[PDB]
Formats: sequence, structure tokens, C-alpha cells
Amino acid sequence: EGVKTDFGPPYFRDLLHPVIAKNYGKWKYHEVVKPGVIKRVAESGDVIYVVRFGTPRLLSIYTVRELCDIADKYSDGYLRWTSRNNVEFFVTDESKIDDLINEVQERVGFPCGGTWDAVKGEYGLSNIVHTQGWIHCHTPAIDASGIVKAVMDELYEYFTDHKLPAMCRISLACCANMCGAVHASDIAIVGIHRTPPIPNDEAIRKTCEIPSTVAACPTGALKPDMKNKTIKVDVEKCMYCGNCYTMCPGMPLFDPENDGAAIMVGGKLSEARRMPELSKVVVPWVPNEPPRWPTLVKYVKQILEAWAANANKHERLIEWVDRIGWERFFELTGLEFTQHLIDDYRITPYFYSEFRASTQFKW
Amino acid sequence: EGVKTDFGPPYFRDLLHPVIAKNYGKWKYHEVVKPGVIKRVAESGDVIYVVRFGTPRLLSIYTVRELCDIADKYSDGYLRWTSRNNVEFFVTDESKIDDLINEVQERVGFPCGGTWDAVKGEYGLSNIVHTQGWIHCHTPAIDASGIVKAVMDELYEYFTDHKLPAMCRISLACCANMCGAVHASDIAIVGIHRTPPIPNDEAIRKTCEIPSTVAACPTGALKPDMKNKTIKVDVEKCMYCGNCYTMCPGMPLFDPENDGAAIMVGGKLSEARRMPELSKVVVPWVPNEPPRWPTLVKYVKQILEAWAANANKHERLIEWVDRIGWERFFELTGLEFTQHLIDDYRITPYFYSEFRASTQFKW
Amino acid sequence: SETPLLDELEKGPWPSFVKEIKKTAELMEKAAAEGKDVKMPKGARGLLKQLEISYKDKKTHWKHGGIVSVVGYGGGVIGRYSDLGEQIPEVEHFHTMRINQPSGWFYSTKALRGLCDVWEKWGSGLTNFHGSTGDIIFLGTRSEYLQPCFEDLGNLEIPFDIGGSGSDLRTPSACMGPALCEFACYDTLELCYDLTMTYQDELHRPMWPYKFKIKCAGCPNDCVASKARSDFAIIGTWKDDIKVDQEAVKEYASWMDIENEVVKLCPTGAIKWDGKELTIDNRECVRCMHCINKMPKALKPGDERGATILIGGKAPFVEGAVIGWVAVPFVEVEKPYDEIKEILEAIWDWWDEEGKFRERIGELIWRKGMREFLKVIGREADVRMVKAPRNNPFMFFEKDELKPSAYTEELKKRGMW
Amino acid sequence: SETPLLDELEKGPWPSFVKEIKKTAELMEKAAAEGKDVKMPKGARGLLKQLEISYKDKKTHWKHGGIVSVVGYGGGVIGRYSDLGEQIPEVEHFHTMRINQPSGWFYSTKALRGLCDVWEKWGSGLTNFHGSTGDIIFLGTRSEYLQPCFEDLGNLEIPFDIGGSGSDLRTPSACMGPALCEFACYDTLELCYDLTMTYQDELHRPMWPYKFKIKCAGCPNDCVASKARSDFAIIGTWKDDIKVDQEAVKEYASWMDIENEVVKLCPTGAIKWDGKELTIDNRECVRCMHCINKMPKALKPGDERGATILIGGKAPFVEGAVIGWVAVPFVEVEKPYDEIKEILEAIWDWWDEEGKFRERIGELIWRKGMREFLKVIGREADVRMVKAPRNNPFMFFEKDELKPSAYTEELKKRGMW
Ligand code: SRM
Ligand code: SRM
Ligand code: SRM
Ligand code: SRM
Ligand code: SF4
Ligand code: SF4
Ligand code: SF4
Ligand code: SF4
Ligand code: SF4
Ligand code: SF4
Ligand code: SF4
Ligand code: SF4
Ligand SMILES: [C-]#N
Ligand SMILES: [C-]#N
Ligand SMILES: [C-]#N
Repeated sequence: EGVKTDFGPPYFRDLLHPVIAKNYGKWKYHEVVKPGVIKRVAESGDVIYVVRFGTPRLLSIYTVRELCDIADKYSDGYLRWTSRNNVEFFVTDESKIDDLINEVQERVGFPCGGTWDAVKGEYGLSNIVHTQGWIHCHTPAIDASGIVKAVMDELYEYFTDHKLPAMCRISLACCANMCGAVHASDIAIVGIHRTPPIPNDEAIRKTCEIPSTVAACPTGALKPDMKNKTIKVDVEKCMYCGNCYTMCPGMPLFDPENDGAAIMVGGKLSEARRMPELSKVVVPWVPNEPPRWPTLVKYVKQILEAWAANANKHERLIEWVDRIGWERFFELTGLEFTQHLIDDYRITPYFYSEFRASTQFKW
Repeated sequence: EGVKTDFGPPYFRDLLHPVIAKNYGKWKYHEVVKPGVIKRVAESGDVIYVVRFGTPRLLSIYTVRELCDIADKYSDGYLRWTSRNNVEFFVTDESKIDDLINEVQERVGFPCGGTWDAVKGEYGLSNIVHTQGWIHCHTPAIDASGIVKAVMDELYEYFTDHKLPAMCRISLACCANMCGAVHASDIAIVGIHRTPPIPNDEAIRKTCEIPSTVAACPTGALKPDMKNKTIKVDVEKCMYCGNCYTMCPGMPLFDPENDGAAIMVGGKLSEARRMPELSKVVVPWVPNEPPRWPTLVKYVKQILEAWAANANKHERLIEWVDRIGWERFFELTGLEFTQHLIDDYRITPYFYSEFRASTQFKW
Repeated sequence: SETPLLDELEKGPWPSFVKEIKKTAELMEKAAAEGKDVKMPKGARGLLKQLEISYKDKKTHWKHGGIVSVVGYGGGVIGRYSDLGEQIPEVEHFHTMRINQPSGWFYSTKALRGLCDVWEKWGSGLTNFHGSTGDIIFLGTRSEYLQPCFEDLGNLEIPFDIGGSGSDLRTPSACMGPALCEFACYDTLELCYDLTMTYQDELHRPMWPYKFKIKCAGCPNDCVASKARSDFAIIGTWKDDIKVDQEAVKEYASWMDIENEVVKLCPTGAIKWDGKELTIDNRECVRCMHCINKMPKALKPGDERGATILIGGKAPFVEGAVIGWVAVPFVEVEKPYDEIKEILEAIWDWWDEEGKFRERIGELIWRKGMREFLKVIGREADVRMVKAPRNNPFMFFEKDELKPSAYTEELKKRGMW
Repeated sequence: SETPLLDELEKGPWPSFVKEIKKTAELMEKAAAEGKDVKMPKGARGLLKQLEISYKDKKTHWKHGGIVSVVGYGGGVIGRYSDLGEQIPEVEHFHTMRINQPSGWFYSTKALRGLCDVWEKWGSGLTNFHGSTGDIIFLGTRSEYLQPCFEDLGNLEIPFDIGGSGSDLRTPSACMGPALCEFACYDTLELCYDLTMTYQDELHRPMWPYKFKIKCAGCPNDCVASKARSDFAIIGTWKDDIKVDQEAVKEYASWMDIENEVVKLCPTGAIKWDGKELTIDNRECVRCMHCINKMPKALKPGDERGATILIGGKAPFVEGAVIGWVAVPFVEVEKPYDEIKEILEAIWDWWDEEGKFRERIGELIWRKGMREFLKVIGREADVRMVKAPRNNPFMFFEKDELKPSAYTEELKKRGMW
């Protein structure tokens, strides 16, 4: 017979709550009832409550099983995750919503929240999209989980309530690869190196395909050294992106004293009100200081509190800056502008700025 | 002794009208009287009348002498030219104004106009800035002076009155060297080629510096062929820019039948209301058709008229487009969008789009 | 404590990943102590100890991994090796397996219990729900367990296949779409599923110059962040009038400041409100979603629904971060999705023929030009693809666009034609 | 009918250049027949005929020219040869002389008559008023005449020197500024002359890697297109409050729709009118000039005047057309302009040491980056230089910004520091 392969994921229709399967594509309206609770009303008249909780993304299989027991008790054995790694249950009996919230909170320690409401114009801060850091990745400049935890411990109140005037995503990339929509977040934390690689010639000879390692460098700082069958770095051209070490074990550039994070702001994915936008560096570097990263967390909070105190309803960070200008932005956030922030990544073509990176256009 | 050198232009102060010299740097307000006549009132309460006329830019010395006769009869031995090559007279007596106007028409054949008035919000069309074309340059794709003659004959009526709801500049360049402000004008006519260079190996060996010619090509379409001792051109990479012909008499790309003009729009220099903007191609190619260049003239007028018809007071072409969008621009001006207009000039860095190309910022 | 630095991150209100790691360690060890069949009971404790040393050193302790896989696949398992293998043998090999998620991350409890049972037997017990591309992550097992773990996965009542990694089609993802959302413009979950199944071979067996990612969003809100983190972002849209329930508008008008929170915020001024009637000029609407988001009981997307395809989305390397740009202003989204599949297959054949080692599709299009791209997918240039026409005159012309001339004859004569 | 194609362009209301060409040949020949000392009476008809052949052929008949000039200067003469040299003998040589213009193109009649007399004797009688950069263009003469002509110019009672061409400082130019304009924030005519005089050598004797252009605009309306066509645009601005005469605003408000034509058009909403009182929030003002342009009887620039310096302006070749960007947010413009001169001289020292053959300053700054450029001119980075901070994290750090570490010691040890 042979081992089965190429069978794909289980078909989702078989894993839907009966009420959701029945009303599929036949919804009238949703209504955010309270933080963490969205009421969905079907054309049939069915009403379902989607109850959302924050998770640490990394889960013990024992947590998943506890969440299973809970979903069997309140959600008829059905549940989902969201695209920011919150977990949602489906409740038909409104009188059970609060029983579910309290049981989740007690059994697994996950908070109800992560929602927002454009109608009233009051927004929660949702989960932080982040990746592996030191838990599993060989190329990080910073940890991911430790920072997410330190940042959410500080901004927790914004997750459980709708206190912000507009949408704010915070996202974390443990190195310049991103592994996420970190490059288009209202506030982005990005691991960076500040030191060049030092070629290990032996490891390069044994393990690195040279022309492709060379072609990976965005600034052309790498050349083959044919004499010694290795690679040479022009340190004056290198900006410590890390891509040559992705390609080649013989090119490490980690310095635990000088690796840390840049803070970027003003990205936007959705089209509402204003076109999408890539985030922009406003703090060049902050060190790694585990377990709590106080310097990093201090700047993230400072930027979020300044925007939140001055933004109009619906006015996301980039929209706030559209209004006031970067001059006043730097003033109100208490941030310094330095030459580091003036873009010099030469390879990107200007013609990209003339392409429509948006679904907004007229028919 | 030898000969006087390094002495510079004559001193401007000694070449000013007495009333202008007296009141220098001390004016109160100007006031556009009728098209072609600006009233200028000193703080010293002195009054002065600047009277503007159109010129072909190219001038016989005998026309200059005739002007000088006019200048002595009406303008105390003084006059000036504008940064768009109109000529201006300084009338102290307002009753002698219309006489000057009739005598200028009568003698040198120049029209009164080229003025605009942001106060009422009624603008004239001013002279067209242009270069040498077939009159003197060795790299023109088009004529300058004839196309200018042509166009302004069509649009004459716009020079002598204030028929426009905002400022519109027309500019011309005979080749991609773009020898004026063509790259930032409301409407711009740029000579282009559509055929690659056929190397003349003889003329290259005798008269070209290969490495510099080769390095001048923006797309790397050129490669030295050291055999042979000449230059090779990869036609798939060549976009007929002409730059290699500027460097080398052995690289002509002139095809009388495929040379023509592109029309670009939406450039702006002033800061008023909206940031400065570089021109954009909206018609890829029209033919040379001496003496009158019918098709070129047709499309220019089509674009001016179409914009004039829909534009609000002060709303310049790029501001129009900011309002209506490009989809609507193409429909209303009756022009086709083609792949030609999708930018593919690879060399320009994206970071330029992030630099402030403007004097508008906050203190 | 053995873990004084990580113990700090058990304090604070946010649920702690450290408690997740320790809970796994305690209970995997107890399972094994109980005589349960658990292959790696020390795996989660090893990971904890490694991480504690990493917190002290402020650096990763992972090195480049071996190349590892299940039999039959070249993608979906990423080898990972610890530099502390001698001090902590239990994480010397600690690979991840990506497990394809169901579309929109809908699960039943039975599906999830089957996943827990198999991972408890074969790996560390740690997981991520979910990896950023969408997959479930099974975090940490050994080379010898990968195949038997995959065999068990396939034998479950609700079985799960491996997802993508490497230079393949990665696992496609989808927002919840019409399962819950009244704004959805097509069936995101069904499209996602169908793509995944159609292109199983492309996903399991990497054959391309680099990775290729597809994500499906039900409307322009883009709740899967398709335009930034997929190469091929399928984003719901519509072609006709926004649907207006005038009476419901009047209800919103009784409490909501429509003028300031809706009218003034429309990017194009398309929507007006005079206290009695809402008017939307749909030729001016750019379908940003804002008014609908604000007034979901009153306004809905139009009836002529489909998707806009955005191409090129990617992280920075090598040539710069990309938010995808317009490739297809409109395509219908109707099973079996032949028009989408045609575009995908054309792109992939071209990219595979022309692409360099580790060149993403958006990079290739930057290199070869929009004209070639459009010819590959058989579409015409459209003004909606740009924010502005080019700011320079350096245009390429097709040789058939030129007027015949002595010069063009000379080019032909020399074979420069 | 010698010139049937050109003759057509003597029809029409607009002033015919063809008539300018024909008027010259007629009156030059008539003079040389009178025994007047006219060296080239055939030149202008020579040109008329060549241009006709050009109209027929729809192409130029000028070929690459040999380098030619005056004694002691290397720039200001542009050599040009006709490939119809034998058929039309009198245009085989037909060089241009660029003649330095008085700041603002202000002239007394004497000045002009003197120019006319020299060119009648030594030239074609054709001119351009004025060249794009600003110079007067004496159009068409021979090599043997260049030196005698220039000696005559220099010997005129109102003498004119040669302007700039080649890899030099080109002739600077300036808007009318304070001679006529109430908007003028500094004496553009004086600065332009002082600069012209100060760097006569850099102008007359090209020594740089390419050309370098300076233009001087009185205020942000930029009436000499300085930001587009000079490498170094000195544009007037101010630092304090727009001066507002409130009753003058009232006279305006009796007939002008200030709400629509002024308030709504201000790009930052800084300017308000309530029927009684005009208010400007100068902290929000970006000095676009609109409201001043609208209401010149009532509104004036602040009294703390100076200029903003935009760097990099140029035509496309090679790296793309450029409107210059903020280099110096504010600088005093006060005779003898040492702060400006100090800036110019540092850029030139640096440009001459680091620039490639035919690299414009704008292209040097894009290649070397703004941190190096700012160091050269002794100025700090300022948020006002950019429209936005960088969209990617790929920052260079100075080695003195790094924390000392075992790694930095390794770099030092190997000499990679
Ligand atoms: C459940 C979830 C989709 C999923 O398949 O899992 C989702 C669900 C909804 N989205 Fe979303 N969005 C979800 C991720 C996103 C993301 C993607 C991301 O962050 O990576 C964004 C794009 C972010 C961006 O723009 O940068 C997103 C941008 C929106 C927008 C835009 C808000 C804006 O003002 O620009 C709306 C409109 C709104 O606020 O009502 C929205 C609105 C909605 C609505 C109200 C649509 C509806 O009719 O039900 C849904 C309820 C959200 C709420 O709390 O009010 N959804 N939504 C997502 C949950 C993430 C979480 O746990 O927090
Ligand atoms: C597991 C996952 C992180 C996570 O914990 O969520 C992941 C982890 C890795 N990513 Fe990724 N990426 C993950 C989603 C992404 C995304 C977002 C997406 O897929 O939605 C991106 C941005 C979109 C894109 O691909 O550009 C992303 C952009 C990259 C990049 C840069 C690609 C580029 O063109 O710049 C690298 C570089 C490379 O491919 O060599 C990369 C490479 C890697 C490597 C394999 C490390 C490396 O430097 O060679 C990661 C393995 C770590 C490990 O061994 O545990 N990963 N990576 C994400 C996938 C899990 C899943 O199956 O769901
Ligand atoms: C005479 C001249 C100065 C000079 O020769 O040194 C000049 C003079 C004035 N300009 Fe100008 N500008 C002169 C070239 C320019 C050009 C430069 C160019 O076209 O190459 C433009 C920049 C073009 C651009 O922005 O693309 C220019 C942009 C302005 C602005 C533009 C209005 C707008 O909405 O953008 C103002 C404001 C205004 O309309 O009052 C202006 C206003 C003025 C004022 C009204 C200022 C004043 O207080 O007197 C001057 C009277 C002109 C008039 O017709 O109202 N001047 N001005 C210029 C030659 C003009 C001609 O038509 O021959
Ligand atoms: C004379 C003049 C045309 C006119 O009649 O108006 C002129 C004509 C020529 N220009 Fe220019 N440029 C003229 C002002 C300009 C301007 C405008 C300005 O200076 O204010 C520009 C745009 C600004 C700039 O410099 O970029 C301009 C940009 C160029 C270009 C491209 C520069 C670039 O870096 O992209 C070429 C190429 C070159 O210099 O090698 C060029 C070179 C040339 C050559 C020498 C042709 C060549 O390929 O070598 C021209 C000689 C024509 C002739 O033989 O008579 N000329 N040229 C203009 C100057 C008259 C004067 O001296 O006052
Ligand atoms: S962002 Fe970097 S560090 Fe984090 S998982 Fe991706 S590659 Fe590894
Ligand atoms: S780190 Fe980045 S910039 Fe530096 S050499 Fe490697 S690839 Fe090049
Ligand atoms: S634009 Fe081209 S053709 Fe016209 S003068 Fe300048 S270089 Fe000559
Ligand atoms: S014409 Fe332009 S693109 Fe073609 S070879 Fe010459 S320089 Fe290169
Ligand atoms: S993308 Fe659109 S359809 Fe999908 S969940 Fe978001 S709002 Fe709903
Ligand atoms: S969808 Fe956006 S663009 Fe369209 S009317 Fe609503 S708010 Fe305006
Ligand atoms: S730039 Fe300013 S000062 Fe100079 S003429 Fe124009 S408006 Fe007057
Ligand atoms: S100058 Fe421009 S920016 Fe300043 S107040 Fe007047 S209109 Fe507004
Ligand atoms: C990508 N991993
Ligand atoms: C993607 N995995
Ligand atoms: C020279 N221009």
C-alpha cells in the first residue's frame, strides 16, 4: 500500500460549528458587544458569539488539550485561531459567555480581549505577531517571545479594553528577514546587527557556495578571494544585514553587545481611509537586556502613549503623521532624529514608488 | 598688459531704471492691471508699470537695436528679460502705455501678455522655454523653435489674455538631455529616439574613448569589444536615450522616421498649495512633421483645453490630477494608457522619493 | 532556581510562554514516568535550559541545520541543531515540522486531540499556534522520529499533512471570510483549500528558484496581511454599487457623527450625508471599506464580486521590502478557479525559466519589466497598475511599433532586429 | 522660393524666429555691401538654408565639434560644425559664445547697442535672449573670430565677459528679487553677482568632474526654476511670522472668496478667516507662499529672512532627473555671504576629490550618502531633509557608536576597523 502522502490538510467544512456551517456566507451583521466578544447575526436569525482570548502563541500540547475540554463544555467542540494568533470560541447561549471567559481565565490564564470596534471608534491592542528568536532560530539578533511578553505585560490594559482611538498593530521580527508583516505595522520591533561578519575561511571553503553567497549581499560588499578560495568583505560597504550568514555558516556577524532592535512606525495594511504603507525607522537601536528589555519597552510605550494622547478617532499612527508632519512627530514622541534615519538602501528602484501597492483605484 | 580677463558681467545696479534703483528692495504691492501690464507701487509711494511682451527667443541684433529705440522712447534707456524670455518695459506714465503696446506690435511684431494674476485667479499662458534643436545642436530628436512657433500660433489667444483658471507652463526639450525646466513643467515636450545606435567601428577607433562611452550607458547596453577595438550594443537593453552619442560620434541613433516627441504632464516648480513635482509621460510618441507638427500641436491643445475645462481656480494640472486621479485623467484627455508609461528606469534609487524635494517644512 | 532569568517572565499579567515550556516539561516527564510511550520526555526541559543560557549570553545557541525531511517530500521539515549538544544532548537535534492548518484555522476538538496525541509520542510537546505563514508548528523532534510521526499523522481519524518550506509553494492561508464575516467578497476558505490541494506537488517537492506564498483576503481590509506577506495576494473586491439601507443609515444618524467619522474620512469624497439621504458616488469610490466598516448594518459591498490580484509582496531581501502592487485589477473567483490557476501556472513556468537562484517573483518583475510580466499572464497594461505614469522619457518600443525606414532596414541587414 | 517649409512659419500671429533669421541675413549683407566692417555677412543665410535642408530631412545637420575657446579660458565657447560644410561654406564652423548676463537680465540701451556692434562685426548677427542657464547667446562664428570678438567685448565702455560652459561653475542666475518684487527675502541680484565675481576662475577654467549650476530665487515661488535646473538652489525663506494687515484683509474679503480661494488651498490648514479676523498659525505654516500670492496688499513674509538651500537639482542623465532636496534648512544671506561660500567651497573640495568623471553632485550624494555630505559641509542631520524616515532597518553605524566588546576587539585585532 505505502505511506499516504499528498493528502493535504483536513477539509475545513468538516471542522465548522454546525451553526457556522449552516449560515456560511449568509450573515447580516456583526456587533462588538464588549472587549473580547463579537455578536454575529445570520440571515436565518441564528446568533452566535465569537469570544476572543490572547495567547502566548507557543503552546504546550497540554494547554491545547485544556482548551479542547473548554471548547467541548462551551463551544460544542469547536474553535479557531485568528491571523494574529488569538484563540476564539463560539457560543450560542449568550448567558454562558461570561462562564466561558472566567473558565478560560482560570484554567489556562488567557485573557479575554484583542477586539476593537470601528462603529463606536474604540480599539483594543491585539496580540503581537512575532517569531522564533532564541527559542529556535539560528539567525536572530533579538529574542521574540521574551520581548513580546515584556511589552504585553506593560500594555496589558490596552488588550483587555477598547482604550485606543484607532487601530494600532505591534509586530516583532527577530532579524531583518521579518518572517511576518512586521514591515507594515503601526509599531514594529526589528532585530538588527551593527557589526560586520568576519570570514571564517575554513568554514567558507568547506560549506559555502561562494558566487551565491556573494550575490546575496545587497551592497556588493562581498568579493570572492580566488587565491584562498574564500570571500572577502569590504567593511565600508557592509550594513550588517545578516544575509551572508543566512547563505553561509562561515560568515557569522553576531555581537551580543551590539545586536539589538530598531523601532519602526507608521505601517498600514488595510485600505480604509488611506493607502497601505511600509513602517519607518524612528529609533535606530536599543540593546538586548533580557529578561525584561526595559529600554526597548520604554520606547515602544513612549511612542504608543504619544500617538494615543494626540490622535483623532480612527487616525492610525501613519494617519496622525500625515496630519502633523514628522517634525512634530519627533517632538511629541521625544525622539531624536539622526543621520541613521536618512534612507541609503541604494538597490531599491524608484519606479516601485510609482506602482499602485494598494487595491484602491476607480473603475 | 595682454588682455582683460576675469572681469565678469557688467554690474546690474548701474543698469537699473532710476525709479527702480531709487525704490530697490522697498516695494509695497503690485497689481496686475490688464494682461501684460503690472503696476508696481513703491513704499515711497512711487508708481511703476512693468509692460511684458513675447519674443521668439532667437533674435536678430537689428531687432535688439529696434527694441533699444523703443526702450529710449518709453522706458528711459532700460528694459529687462524674464526667466522665460519675455521682454519687459518700465513705464512711468500710464497714458503712454497703450502707445508703447501699439508701437511694439507695429515695429518688432511682439504681442503684449504672458502675465497672470493669482489675485483674481485668472492666468495667461506664458512663453515656452526651449533649446536649440536643428538650429544648432548635434543631438536633437526634434526641432525646438518651429514647434514653439507652431504651438503658440495655435494657442496665441492664451498669451494675450488671462484665459486660464490656474498657471500652466509649456516647456520643450529637443532631446533627453532635457535642457531647461522641461522635467518639471505642467506640459512638456521631449524629443526622443526609438531606435538603437548602429556602431560605426571606424569612427569609434579614431574618435572615441570606449571606457567612458561604455560607462555612460544608463542600462549597461554597451560592452567594449577589444578585438576589433570597438563597442558592442545589446539592443534588448537599449532604450535609445542618445547618451552614448553625446560621448562618441560613432554611435548615432537618428532615424528621421522614428524620432519624435513624448508629451509629459504634471510637473510643478513653485511651492504654492502643493509640493513641486516632476513631469510624467502621458503620450509616448508623436512624429516630426515640419513645418507645423500637426499631431504634436493637436495633443498639446487637447490636453491644455481638457484640463482648462475641468480645473478649479488655482488648480494646476498636477493638482487637477491629485483631485480626479489618473484613471479619470486619461478618460477626460482622451488618451490611451499603454505599457510604455509604466516606469522601468532601474537606476534611480527609491530613497530619492523619501527626500524633501521642496522648501515646505515646519520650523 | 535553575532558570532565574526566565523565571522573571512567569511574573506579569500576560500569559507566559515560560509557563507553557515548563508545563510541557513537567507533564511529558510525568507521562514517561507513568510508562506512557513518549519518545522525547526531556526535550522541553532541554529547550528551557538552552534558552536560559541564551538569556545569559544574549545570543542564539542554534547553528545552521542539516537538511532533513520525511520520505517523499523535500519540504516542510526544518533541521535545527544546538551548539550545546554535548551539555544538553536532548536538544542536539531539535527540528520543526510544519503541519498544514485547515483553512482559516477552524478546528474541532477531535482534530486537535489527534495532533496532541501524536506530538506527545514523537516530539517535545511544544507547538506554535500558528506559524506566521499559517501552519501549526510542531517545535522540536529528532531525525529518527520525523517519518514515524508523519505516518501517525496520516493515520489519524482526522489526518494532517505536512505544510511547505524551502523553494516551494508555501501553505496558502485565508482570512475567516464567509464563515463569519459579512464583508467577504468570495469564499476565501474554499479557494485556499482548493489551491492547497491542486498544488500539493508544488508544495511538498521544492522545484523553484525560491519560495512563493499565496494568501487570500475576503475584502480590502486584508485581515491576513496578504499584500505584505504573500507574493500573490488575492484580495476580495466588487465592481458595482455599494448597497445602502437608507433606514439603517438614519438609525446610525441618531447617535453617530456621520459627517466627521465617515463623510470626512472617505479618501475620495465619494460619500455624502445630508441628514435625510446617504449618497455614494460609486465612480469615485475606491472601495477602501471605511464607510462599510463604520456602518455594517446599513452598507454592504456590491453584488458583482471577485478579487484584485496584488503581486510581489515580500520581506526586504535582497532588493527591498514590498507591499504587493496591482497585477490584475479584477478576476472572478468561482470554483474550480481556472482563471486564477491559469495566471499562477503561467507565472510559475516563466519564473522557473528566467528566475535566478533565490530571486523572488517581485524581484524578477523588477528585473524583466511589467511588459514581459503582462505578456506572460496575457493581460494588457492598465492605468490602475500605477500610482503615476513614468517620470522620465526612457521608453522601450516594440520593433513592430516602429515605422519602416532606411534605418530599420539597416538594423535588419546587420541582424540587430 | 528658397525656403518653402520654413516660409510657412512666417505665417501666424506669434513672433516668427524665421523672420528673425531672414531679417539678419538681409541686413548683414546690405551692410557688407556698404563697406561696413562685417566679417561674416553670409552666415545668417548659410543658417537659413541649412535649417531648411533639416526640415526636409527631418534631422539635424550639425556634427560633433572640436574643442575651441579663447586664450586664458577653457569654457564659454561651444564649437559646432556643419556636415554640409562644402555645400554651405559659411557654416562649416559656427560656434556659440556664451556671454555673461547682468543679474536679473537688467539692461540699459548702451549695454545692448555695444553687444550689437561687436556681434555685427565678428558674428552671424543671430543671438538668443536668453540662453536657458541665463547667458546671452551669440549664435554662430568662426574660430579666428573668437579671440578678436572677446577683446572687443572686454574693450567696450560697458564690457561683457564670457559666461560658463564645460566642467565648470556655470553662470549663476537670479529672479528679479528686490529690483521689482515685494516678495523678495534677500538681494538675489547682489548674491548672483558676488558669486559670479568671487568664482570667476572656477567659471572660466573648468577643473571639476562635471558642471555645477547655481540659481537664486527671492522666495519659495522660485521664479528661476532653481530647484529643477541648478545643483545648488538658494531659495529665499523666513523664520518668523507672516505680517498681516487686518483691514487690508477686510478690503480683500469684500469681494474675494477667501474661504475657498485661500483657506481651503493652504496645504497645512494654518490660515483662518472668520469674517472679522485673519489668523495664521505660523507653527503650522510651511511657507508655500499661497496666501501671500493671493493677498499681496495685506500679507508679507516675516522679517527674519534668509534662504533654504536645496541640493542636487539636474536633468535625467545618468541616474535620473532631480528636483533638489533640503541640504540647509536655513542660512543667512548677508554680504559677503561667507557662510554660503564656505558651503560651496567645501562641496567643491569634496566633489573634486571623490567624484567620477561626469558625476553630478546629486549623484555623488546618492553614492556616498548624506552622513558624508553633511560632514563635508559641517552640518547636522535634520528631520526637515526627508519626507519620511527610512523604510528599512539597514543602517550604517559609526564605529565610535558601538559598545566595546570581544567582537569589536576581534575586528581591531584583524584590522577590520
Ligand atoms: C478575526 C480576524 C480575521 C481572521 O481570520 O482571523 C479579523 C476580523 C475582523 N476584521 Fe480584521 N481581522 C483580523 C486581522 C486583521 C489584520 C491582519 C493583521 O493585523 O495582521 C488587519 C490588517 C491590519 C492593518 O491594517 O495594518 C485587519 C484589519 C481590519 C480593518 C482595518 C482597520 C483600520 O481602521 O484600518 C477592519 C475594519 C474595522 O476596524 O472594523 C477589520 C475588521 C474586521 C471585522 C470587524 C470584519 C467583520 O465584519 O466581522 C472582523 C472583527 C474584528 C474586530 O475585532 O472588530 N479588520 N484585521 C483577525 C483577527 C486578528 C486579531 O486576533 O486581532
Ligand atoms: C517558522 C516561521 C517563523 C515563525 O515562528 O512564525 C519562519 C521561520 C523562518 N524563516 Fe521565514 N518564517 C515564517 C514566515 C515568514 C514570513 C511571513 C509569511 O510566510 O506569512 C516572511 C515574509 C514574507 C516573505 O517570505 O518574504 C518570512 C521571511 C523570511 C525571509 C526573507 C525572504 C525575503 O525574500 O526576504 C527568510 C530568508 C530566506 O528565505 O532565506 C526566512 C527564513 C526563515 C528561517 C528558515 C531562517 C533563515 O534565516 O534561514 C526560519 C526558520 C527558523 C526555525 O528554524 O525555526 N523567512 N518568513 C514562519 C513560517 C512558519 C509557518 O509555516 O507558518
Ligand atoms: C517676471 C518673473 C520674474 C523674473 O523674470 O525674474 C516672475 C515674476 C513674478 N512671479 Fe513668478 N515670475 C517669473 C517666473 C516664474 C516661473 C519660472 C518658470 O516658469 O520657469 C514660475 C515657476 C513655475 C512653476 O511653479 O512651475 C513662477 C512662479 C510664480 C508663482 C506660481 C503660481 C502657482 O500657483 O504656482 C507665483 C504666484 C502668483 O501666481 O502670484 C509667481 C508670482 C510672480 C510675481 C507675481 C511676484 C510679485 O510679487 O511681483 C511676479 C509677477 C508676474 C506675474 O505675471 O504676475 N511666480 N514665476 C518671471 C518670468 C515670467 C514670464 O512669464 O516670462
Ligand atoms: C545653450 C543651451 C541651450 C539653449 O539654447 O538654451 C544648452 C545646450 C547644450 N547643452 Fe545643456 N544647454 C542649456 C542649458 C541647460 C539647462 C538649464 C540651465 O542650465 O538652467 C539644463 C538642465 C540642468 C542641468 O544641467 O542638468 C541643461 C542640461 C544639459 C544636459 C544634461 C545634464 C545632466 O547631468 O543630465 C547635457 C549633457 C552634458 O552636459 O553632457 C547638456 C549639454 C549641452 C550641449 C553642450 C549638447 C551636448 O550634448 O554636448 C548643448 C549645446 C548646444 C549648442 O551647441 O548650442 N545640457 N542644459 C542652454 C544654455 C544657454 C546658456 O549658457 O545660458
Ligand atoms: S525573523 Fe529572523 S530570527 Fe525570526 S525566525 Fe525569521 S529568520 Fe529567524
Ligand atoms: S552582512 Fe549584509 S551587507 Fe554585510 S556583507 Fe553580509 S550581506 Fe553584505
Ligand atoms: S536639449 Fe538636447 S538638443 Fe536641445 S540643446 Fe540641449 S542637448 Fe541640444
Ligand atoms: S542609446 Fe542609451 S541605452 Fe542605448 S546604448 Fe546608448 S546609452 Fe545605452
Ligand atoms: S478580510 Fe474582509 S472578509 Fe476577511 S475577515 Fe477581514 S473584513 Fe472579513
Ligand atoms: S468605500 Fe471608502 S472610498 Fe468608497 S465611499 Fe466608502 S469610504 Fe469612500
Ligand atoms: S521668486 Fe519670489 S522674489 Fe523672486 S520674483 Fe518670484 S516671487 Fe518675486
Ligand atoms: S504660506 Fe502657505 S502654508 Fe503658510 S499660511 Fe499661507 S497658505 Fe498656508
Ligand atoms: C519563510 N520561512
Ligand atoms: C511559509 N512557510
Ligand atoms: C550645458 N548645459
